Amino acid sequence: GSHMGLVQRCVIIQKDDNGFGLTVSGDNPVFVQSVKEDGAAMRAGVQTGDRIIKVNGTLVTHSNHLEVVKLIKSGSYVALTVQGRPPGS
Amino acid sequence: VENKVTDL
Repeated sequence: GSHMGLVQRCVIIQKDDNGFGLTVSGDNPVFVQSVKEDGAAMRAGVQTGDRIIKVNGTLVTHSNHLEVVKLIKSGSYVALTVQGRPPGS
Repeated sequence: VENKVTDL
């Protein structure tokens, strides 16, 4: 659509036999490292190298490391507000 | 180096 460069998007990840299967590092403007191509991570629409800003509404700019984990783990599926860039624009 | 990484 309109407005290109930097846009935010929410990804809904569900819990499976293998779990979420995704790697993420960093605080506040959290950044996703990699995701399981054959798992909830990829199935939910997550790509390698994303900028996760929020998780299930609860922003990642207050909750501690174990805190964010407990929040995400506290539930089968969860939505994550992340940001990326248009590849080849 | 980095004390804020989480893998799930």
